[PDB]
Amino acid sequence: GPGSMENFQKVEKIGEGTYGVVYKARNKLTGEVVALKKIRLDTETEGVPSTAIREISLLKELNHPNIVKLLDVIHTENKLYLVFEFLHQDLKKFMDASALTGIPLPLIKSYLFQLLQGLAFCHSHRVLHRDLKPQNLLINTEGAIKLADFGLARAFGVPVRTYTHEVVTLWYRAPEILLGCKYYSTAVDIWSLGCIFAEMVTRRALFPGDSEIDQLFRIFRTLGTPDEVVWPGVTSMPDYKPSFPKWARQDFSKVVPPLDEDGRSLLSQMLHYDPNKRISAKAALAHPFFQDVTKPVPHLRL
Amino acid sequence: GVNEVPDYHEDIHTYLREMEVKCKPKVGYMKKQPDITNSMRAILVDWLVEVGEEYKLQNETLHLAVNYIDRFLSSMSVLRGKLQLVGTAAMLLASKFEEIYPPEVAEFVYITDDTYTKKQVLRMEHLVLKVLAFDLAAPTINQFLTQYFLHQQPANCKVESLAMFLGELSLIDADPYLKYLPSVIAAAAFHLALYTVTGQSWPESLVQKTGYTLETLKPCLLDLHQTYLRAPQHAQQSIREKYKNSKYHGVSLLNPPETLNV
Repeated sequence: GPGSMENFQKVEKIGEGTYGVVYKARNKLTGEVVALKKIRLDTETEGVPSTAIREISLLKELNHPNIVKLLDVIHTENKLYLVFEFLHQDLKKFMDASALTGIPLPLIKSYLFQLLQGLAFCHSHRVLHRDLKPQNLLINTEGAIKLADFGLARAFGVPVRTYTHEVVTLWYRAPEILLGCKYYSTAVDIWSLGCIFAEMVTRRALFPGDSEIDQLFRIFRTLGTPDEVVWPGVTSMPDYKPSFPKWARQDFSKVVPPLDEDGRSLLSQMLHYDPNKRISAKAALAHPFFQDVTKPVPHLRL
Repeated sequence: GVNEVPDYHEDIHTYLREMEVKCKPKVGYMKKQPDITNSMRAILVDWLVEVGEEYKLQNETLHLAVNYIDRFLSSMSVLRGKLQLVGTAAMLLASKFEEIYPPEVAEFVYITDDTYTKKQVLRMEHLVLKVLAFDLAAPTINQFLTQYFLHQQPANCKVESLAMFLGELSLIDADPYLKYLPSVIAAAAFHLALYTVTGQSWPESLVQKTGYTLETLKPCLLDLHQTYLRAPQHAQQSIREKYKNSKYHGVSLLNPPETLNV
């Protein structure tokens, strides 16, 4: 906690999250451009929010070039400012505003490769993100992309215990969560990234459900309805119903037609039904899909 | 399977080992506390054990709170009248970190029998956060235990529950457990439980994982064994009462072994 608010100059508002406003700001002494996340505590009658406690405590430990860096925490008696490194855009905005003819394959490879690095680092540090979606992935001018918004993250134990249910924004939520799994693990973050991989190729959400059951149904129509063969346990799960329609799995080359063989292989492994068979971030880094990525590793921040 | 994170458990173990060293309280802080004693702390921890069972909190939550308390008392002198306020704020923070449904602040005020106000609890919350610099993701005995449990052939719930019990007992007594890292008390606890229930010992597979042997564990083992033997006599009984419950397989009713044979 070396900072004080007097050394920052607010430049403009750049967003609004779970605690409210995020500003872009400039350190008047060092020149450094940062994002200030403000969290008002006078409006809080339960004291410091658990979202903030988790976000701060977990991000202090996660120093990685593909995780947005928490630089400082200014703790006044009435307000709490998180100072973050500044990144000018998120993946959703990039996809909408600039990727109308599409994101070139090189850039998709690079982005997905960096995301897997960031995620592996989280999992290696017993942290689940639990809200991976394009809005929460920040890009800079240098071609880096970084995991952000750790407000829904959680420090896990090994083996995992039961955590909060129905986490993850719906479109990016894994089937084990939708089926009311007693336990979920690292595989839920992989599911989200798989959804994001598909979305970078098409510029549209892979499974845009309007409800938990609609979401499952969308998934089942694309990947087939799971049975005991593809997913031992599935039919015993708390929210599994034998009445579920039994849809045939489609050729994966139909799911994302413009994807090459390596891409489809990797995508299929990210979206495996069985959480136990779904690929880890660590193993995904070695997939042949990445054989041709050359973009140099972003340097760590201080 | 993936709930045991095969691809990450070893990375995670290594990281926890590094962090327990960073998150370690000062061994000799109680002597430097003019107004508080091991016995006062034992009273506080036992009360927090009861608060956990009253509110059906995770054991993990209880362990975090103690970690927070001991780190706080390593740098901040506290008058006896304020010890419970530190402990209350610690349990609040631990609940916000670890629980799905943490109790509301008003319940933490309530359990202190209106000794402190809501404003006091919330100001102590802030101070604890300042003192710890929000380093709340501390390794506990439980985080190590659950991993060590994966080395039983085969799994045995009495063993698991007994280890957890012995680990909790150690939270009560700064002398001598402040001297030991979570990973080491967990090792001793696991070995003692396993020996008590099955006759078996610290597996070689855990020697591979941890680098600890019965030789390295011996000091801790001798303390935990005495603690277990004396436990019916100890002034604080809330953990034994808790572990009489069927949820913990009634393990506090098991008989400790008279000897460890090396």
